[PDB]
Amino acid sequence: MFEKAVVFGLYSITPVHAGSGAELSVIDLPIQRERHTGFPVIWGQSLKGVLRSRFRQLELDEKIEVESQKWKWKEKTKEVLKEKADEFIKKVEERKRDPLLTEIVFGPATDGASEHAGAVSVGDAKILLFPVRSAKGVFAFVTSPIVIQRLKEDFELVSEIENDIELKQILSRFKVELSNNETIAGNALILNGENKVILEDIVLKVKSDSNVIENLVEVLKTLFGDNFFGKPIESIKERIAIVSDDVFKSFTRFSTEIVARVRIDAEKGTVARGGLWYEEFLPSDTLMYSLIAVGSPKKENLPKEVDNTQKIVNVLKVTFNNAFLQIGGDETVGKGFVKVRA
Amino acid sequence: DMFEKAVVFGLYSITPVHAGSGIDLPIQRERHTGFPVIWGQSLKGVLRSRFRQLELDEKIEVESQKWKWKEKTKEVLKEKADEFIKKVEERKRDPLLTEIVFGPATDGASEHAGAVSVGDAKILLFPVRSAKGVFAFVTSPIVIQRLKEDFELVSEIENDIELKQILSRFKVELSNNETIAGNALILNGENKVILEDIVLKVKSDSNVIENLVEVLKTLFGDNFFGKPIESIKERIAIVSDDVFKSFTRFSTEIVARVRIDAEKGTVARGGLWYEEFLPSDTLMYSLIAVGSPKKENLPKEVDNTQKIVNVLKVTFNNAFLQIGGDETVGKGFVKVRA
Amino acid sequence: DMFEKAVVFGLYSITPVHAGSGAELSVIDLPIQRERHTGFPVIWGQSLKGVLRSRFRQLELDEKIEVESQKWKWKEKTKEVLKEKADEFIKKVEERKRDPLLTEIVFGPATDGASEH
Amino acid sequence: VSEVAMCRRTKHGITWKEVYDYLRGLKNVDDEKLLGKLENLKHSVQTLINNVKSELKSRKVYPEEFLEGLNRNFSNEILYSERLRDFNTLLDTLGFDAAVKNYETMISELRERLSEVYKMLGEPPKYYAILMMDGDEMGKLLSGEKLKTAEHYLHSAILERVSDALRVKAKTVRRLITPAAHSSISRALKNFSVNHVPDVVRKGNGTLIYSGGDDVLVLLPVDTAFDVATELAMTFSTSWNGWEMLPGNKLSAGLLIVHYKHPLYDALEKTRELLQKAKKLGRNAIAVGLLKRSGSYYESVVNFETLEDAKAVANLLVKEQVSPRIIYELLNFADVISKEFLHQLVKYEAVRHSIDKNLAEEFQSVFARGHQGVRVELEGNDEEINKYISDGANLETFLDKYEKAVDVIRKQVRGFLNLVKILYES
Amino acid sequence: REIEQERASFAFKVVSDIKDKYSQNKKVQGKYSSYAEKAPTIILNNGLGATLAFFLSKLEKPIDDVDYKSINPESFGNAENIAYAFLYKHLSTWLAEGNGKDSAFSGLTNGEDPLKYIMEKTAIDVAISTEEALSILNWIKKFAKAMLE
Amino acid sequence: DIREIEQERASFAFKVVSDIKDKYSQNKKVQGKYSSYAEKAPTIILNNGLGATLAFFLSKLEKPIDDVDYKSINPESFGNAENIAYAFLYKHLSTWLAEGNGKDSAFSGLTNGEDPLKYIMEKTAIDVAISTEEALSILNWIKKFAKAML
Amino acid sequence: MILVMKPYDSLLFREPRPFDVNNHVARTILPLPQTLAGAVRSAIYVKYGSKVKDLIGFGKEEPEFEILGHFFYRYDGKFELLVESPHDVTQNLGLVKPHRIDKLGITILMDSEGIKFRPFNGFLKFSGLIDYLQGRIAEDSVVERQKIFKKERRVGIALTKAKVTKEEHFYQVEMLRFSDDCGIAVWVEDGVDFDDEGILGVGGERRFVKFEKREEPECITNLRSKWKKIRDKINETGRLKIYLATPAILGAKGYSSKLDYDLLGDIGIERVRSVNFIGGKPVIFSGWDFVTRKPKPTRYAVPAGSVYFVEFEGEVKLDMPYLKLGKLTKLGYGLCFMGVW
RNA sequence: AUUGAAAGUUGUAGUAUGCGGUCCUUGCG
DNA sequence: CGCAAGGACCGCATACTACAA
Repeated sequence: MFEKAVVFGLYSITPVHAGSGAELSVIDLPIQRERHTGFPVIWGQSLKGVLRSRFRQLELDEKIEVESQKWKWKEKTKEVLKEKADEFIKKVEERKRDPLLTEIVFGPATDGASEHAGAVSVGDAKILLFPVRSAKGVFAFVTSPIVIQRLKEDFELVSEIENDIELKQILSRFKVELSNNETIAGNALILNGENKVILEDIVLKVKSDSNVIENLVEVLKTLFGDNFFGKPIESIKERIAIVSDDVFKSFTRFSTEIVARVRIDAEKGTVARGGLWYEEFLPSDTLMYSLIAVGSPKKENLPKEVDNTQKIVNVLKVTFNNAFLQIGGDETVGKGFVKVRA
Repeated sequence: DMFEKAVVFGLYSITPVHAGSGIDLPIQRERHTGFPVIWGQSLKGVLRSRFRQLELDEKIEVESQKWKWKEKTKEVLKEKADEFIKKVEERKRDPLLTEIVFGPATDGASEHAGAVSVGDAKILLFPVRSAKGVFAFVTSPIVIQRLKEDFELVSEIENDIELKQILSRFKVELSNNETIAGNALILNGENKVILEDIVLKVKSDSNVIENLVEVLKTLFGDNFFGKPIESIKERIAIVSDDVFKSFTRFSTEIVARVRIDAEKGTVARGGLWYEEFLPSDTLMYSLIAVGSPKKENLPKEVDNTQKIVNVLKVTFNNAFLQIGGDETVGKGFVKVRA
Repeated sequence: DMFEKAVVFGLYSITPVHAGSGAELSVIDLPIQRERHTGFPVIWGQSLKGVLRSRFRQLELDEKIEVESQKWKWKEKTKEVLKEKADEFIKKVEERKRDPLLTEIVFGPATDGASEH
Repeated sequence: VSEVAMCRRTKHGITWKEVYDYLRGLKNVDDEKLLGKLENLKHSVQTLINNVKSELKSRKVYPEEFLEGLNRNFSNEILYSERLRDFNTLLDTLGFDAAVKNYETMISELRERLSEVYKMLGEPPKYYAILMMDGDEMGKLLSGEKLKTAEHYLHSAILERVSDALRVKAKTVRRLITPAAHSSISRALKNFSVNHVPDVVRKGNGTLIYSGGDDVLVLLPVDTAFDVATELAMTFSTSWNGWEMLPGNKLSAGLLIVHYKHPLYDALEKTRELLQKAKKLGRNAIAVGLLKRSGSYYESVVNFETLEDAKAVANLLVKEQVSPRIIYELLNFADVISKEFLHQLVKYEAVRHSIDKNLAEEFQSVFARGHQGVRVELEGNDEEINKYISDGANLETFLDKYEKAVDVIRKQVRGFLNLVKILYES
Repeated sequence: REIEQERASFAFKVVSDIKDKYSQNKKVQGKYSSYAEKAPTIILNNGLGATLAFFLSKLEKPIDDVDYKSINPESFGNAENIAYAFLYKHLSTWLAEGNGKDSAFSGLTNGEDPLKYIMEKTAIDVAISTEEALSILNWIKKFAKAMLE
Repeated sequence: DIREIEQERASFAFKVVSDIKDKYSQNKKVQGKYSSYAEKAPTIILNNGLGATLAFFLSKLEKPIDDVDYKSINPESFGNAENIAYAFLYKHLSTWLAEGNGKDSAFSGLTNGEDPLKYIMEKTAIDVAISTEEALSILNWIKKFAKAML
Repeated sequence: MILVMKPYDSLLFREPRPFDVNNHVARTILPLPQTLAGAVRSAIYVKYGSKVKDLIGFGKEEPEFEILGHFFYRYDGKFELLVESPHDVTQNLGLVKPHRIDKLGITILMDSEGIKFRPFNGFLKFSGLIDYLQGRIAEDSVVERQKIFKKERRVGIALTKAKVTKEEHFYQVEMLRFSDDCGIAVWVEDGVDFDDEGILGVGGERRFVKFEKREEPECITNLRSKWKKIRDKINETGRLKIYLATPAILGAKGYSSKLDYDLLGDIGIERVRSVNFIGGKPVIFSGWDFVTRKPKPTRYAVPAGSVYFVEFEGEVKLDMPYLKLGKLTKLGYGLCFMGVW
């Protein structure tokens, strides 16, 4: 199925730490990666969980603009389920089940996991842009041809859903290959000397094929609105660098933030037993995308307001657009705040 | 009835797959060796569901025509067409072409039999992180030998004389600290590869790699799942049996998951577990045996093994499928090429 | 998510500040916290949370915290809330095992009862 | 067998068997804290049974006698909350085939009524243990391959008041068996099997199925199984229980922990297989095995004394004196653990993951003893090693000179952790 | 897991060898245990080359040229010097040859001096050497803390 | 085929420091003064500026601060131990800021074969700041190796 | 001739347990000869239509073409054939013979190293079969069961309409996972027409193989050549041993293990002094007749590897190193080699 | 003519909660 | 008229699968 697709773009306002599994190796709590390549990633389970929680919390306040009507959980449930609805309302009061809209879209709760599946699917969020310190200029966005390759693959997958031939052609228009150390750099990052763009601890050579970079910016303008998540897109167009695969992988491993944290005793004035530990944080301004898919709503006796893939897609688009999300652990210490552009 | 032809399928993963088995929720594996496997039952179920949905949507290219299943239903069922049409709409039965190909529904299963038998999908390549060049596609001579014998079944049925010549040349022996790989994964200077944390050395015999590539070229075409064949060819490594076994044992991803209660805001009681996932970009294959349609008074244009083979190849070429559980969280997407 | 109100805190240094960031082998032996990519100085939220919680607990222990123009006595107020278990909580708090009631409610539970809420 | 599962002692001591007995109208209930809940459950059961009786008698399909007896014949599965998800589920649990809006309201009232009861005494346990014990090859002793020298059968010191040659001969030749001695052995076996096993089982609140000679088969609640299995192993080894004789021999046990859903045939076959495996590995042991509803089957063969070490470790863990996180780290490190490292690694981990004091040292010592008492199943000459393992202190010396001497340790620790995980569950 | 067993055996061997020298002298045992514990922190902050340079610097001698071999730890005067020379010797030995030719891990440096190897190589070699040093240090921390006084 | 500047920094620092030990092995005073100067330079750089420190080095070498040619300063010319040490330190710093490790190496300086003093004289602030950063890093590495070996 | 049948994947020769709605579990056993016989008969019949109905024996319980038996095989450097391990071999690879003590009037079959022994599970190489028939079991002529194949388990679930688990739609099965280069081999009488290559579906759940027709190997010809020597040795000794390579249905009307002397008389034996049967548990089996689409009558068969010790007066007159036994012989039952004890 | 033909280990579910890189120390004879 | 951090503490405790099929 999955007759409709919405691309979600995330911008990290603050450093984000999505907790990995067992805390092994030298670093205590590392970010989630993939052994297959080594790049950072966010598994779809956490994304679906946070989206479901936000959706349910919004629905409980009757702030969800269901076709600009502010659908009421109790009223809609009574209209749909009729006689038994009241009983379900009690289950909603006990925080056992969930209101009608979120149950229909994201699937039911644990105790009722035998009626219908979830009408949505949330893919893993993959990196697309990585901040990196630079000598001239500051804070250069970086990316690699493999990322663009995966992006083209995702576009092709979308085309198998909505027949977006123009998007496929636009993606196929871009084809670059930096060999070992040369980079495609914007005008700002270029050192005042002859080429020689210096990223972190590496000195590179610029390559004069910047049109491709421009095309990439166009793709962004095609995908995530006009302003680049609240900034002038052309402003970011001056600070984009494309580098080889191995260099990008090296950046995605030895440039995440590393932080040491301690606990202070009540009155001793110094650390205590089991107080010192380490954490790894994904840098701010990291751009990561995903792929949300929607198929046929499998819920029984769905409401007339939301009874087609187009309706669900519109609801998701309006509810999540320039909104804000809390992602991962370390919430109370200001970590995980992101801006979502659909 | 008997089985005449044998088709070849190729599954390329793009998201981690979790075809669950009976680590708390591991993935299916073979007993003798231990390589990851996907049982034929799961493939048969997935294909049956996709075929049923496609035929009910009337998008089947039966000999380049619009298969009107309802119209052809009266041709074979005659008087009982209305009852079968009603039962199919009532989910107690299945669409006529699906019943002919895969088999009768679980209710009236004692009447006839299906015409397709799906085998377990076996792994062919495994991605493993490498020092130079990302995710080298690793394989082992044991997997090569199994492929060479297994393909000999289909090619012989296809009378593929040219391919059989290349198959016999698949002979190689590797020590535990030896590997044969393309130039991309080979470190500049010292002739060694750093797959994972091992420092295997290059045996400098690349003649095997091209023949392996050619087999893939003939079987699945030059358009290698939307990728240039050269990029995949340059980054293929073959290591000894035991190293590959350890990789298949450990390189699979392990993800720990929890459930957070709305009250308080922390993990509830009994709310932690583990899961295992196959990596993406894992080449895999599978054989399907097709026989003569055991159905009686079957509609025309579907009467022989060649007709069914062509229908299957047309319907399931360069398609997208979801395999196994965890579909809601974007796991199981695979590209299918025949 | 669960937030409804916010406050913007402004800090004005009157004496030189030094938020430790470990020790390096560079020219500066005791550098300061900075974001990696930008390179600008910064103070993480964890240090602020720790300092605020410490000050809040100190003020509540001395019963100098004035909520609604009234002191929030650690023992008296927690007696009504915890009800029967208040004796256990009061003794545990006096043993520096858990933070007082108001700090526990606001800045979350203490180290011993981290899995409470 | 769900009755046996519910026979486990609850936190308050009022096991769910009594609670269900009042609902069936067979026995009274001593406690009155939730008497109104008992009336609510009884009224819900009576109303549901009466409503079902009206429908069943309407078609007169089932015999009327069954409907009449359904007042006390209601299945104990109705006491399980999950079985009361829907009216169809309750109808199936009652036994009568489903193939009622008022009954839907009745199920809601019953579910709410049972919620208060389940909030105090907890959910009805759905797990139970099957235990089969067999004699340790009595044919060998009957043939005389296990008997001692005739000196152990004289009066007191008659060997002194006899010729030197006769004394020497009786000092070495193992005594054989006379018909009177055989009858004595048979009577001792009868005394063990009839006069001791039923009482011991009734102490453990279990159920005895077939106790023939030296063969024992019992179904027990999980709460008191490992104790009973120990106690019986002592009774079968006593030689003089006061003025009553006892066999004074060894026996091999097989124990399985399973949820109430698996088929009986499969459970019996698996338990028999576990007993046979314990017998094959060297006898004088018990093959504990836990199989959840998911499918995980954790099995380990241990001597009877090692159950005490596991009990000590489990009591240490439940009392929270040591954090229950060392288990997983040790399990991860088992595959890379050798004799030269294990003691130091265990001591360091106990220090790091406990509240210090003497608890870390005690835990380390108990772990050392428990890992010592485990039957390993290697390939090749496992008979020699397993015999020494069941022997005693010779296991340390023999393993020191053993060829492998590593894989034995790797499997010994893994086994000892497995049943520790099992016991820590209960 | 063969590499894991190799690392564990090597860590136990080096910690036992440190135990043999000045077994009664809790000064050398105590200093070495803290030195192994605090070492991985430096590597994360400053990289492998900087940490190796620091180890070379803390030794109190002319230290002419650079040699992972030589530099007998017993020849060092102060106890801290002996412990630091021991730490450097063990780490450099593991990175150069591991446990031997027949061992599972033959060492990434092909027997070459780790500092010279870092000085004249590519980036990826430095990366893998860094990761391997981090892993062996992780094991050595536990094994030295467990038994050394 | 890619080496970060860290590899070249250590390679360069090892080159010069070892070049002092073999040259002036007997002149322990020269080695000590060079080590002290390498220890003390970064604070001057951080307090005043790269141009200020370079001019100071020239002043201790009794040379005019307006026209310089680092390629024309033989360290052996100076007679006093302090003077010789200052000449060596200045030559090393200027050579690194001009040619880096080498033209063949990944890093080839910043001034592109220009006297660093003149470069600071006739460039905007950003170039001066980046050159200051590079000088700080190399001074750190040279101090490390000099303390380790000298 | 033989038919090397390399399986593509695991196979399932289901036990006779019903596959009821509630009883949704299954277990695999070792392959019975009748299953392979039915597979070959169907393969020949379908290809050649109804004209070969008499040869296939359509409807009838027995065909006309002869199938001798089925052995296992592997490719450990050479095409090796393996048979079931006889019950008379101890774990110590020591033979077991009767030692009838006539003084006490007993016929104890105690071994040569005690009166208690357990049979050696595993397989005997066909190369060593001659030596075993001569009572000279070697040490490298046997392999264990686990080196050839190991049983694996699987689960299955039938989905409801959309995505949930359909009611009464759960099952669990158990199948045989043959190791690499280890398959089955069916021995067919020469002269029966059969295609060379292709595929064949054997067993339940619609699993197939890659069958290939091959001539007989050297081991069988060697055994046939030395059969004359074995026969004259048996005639000289007067103590003939019968070893079973396939299950047999030797029972008369009403299945039983009593080896009737009437079958023995046909081989040239005049007077049977004694019969000492050592075996194991009986094998209960019934098939699925396609013609009636109904289960076949149940049959009890002596397990493979059972040994019969016979002392006889007379001469063995067979010119073949094996003899058929019981009923349903054409399907491959009752294959028994004869040697000297 | 084979205990055979038929059946997707699938649905739900945020590695999360608590935690101050802190203490000691004259840039000096 | 030179001097050139150094030790403490080095993840703790809790959660540790549920229900269907």
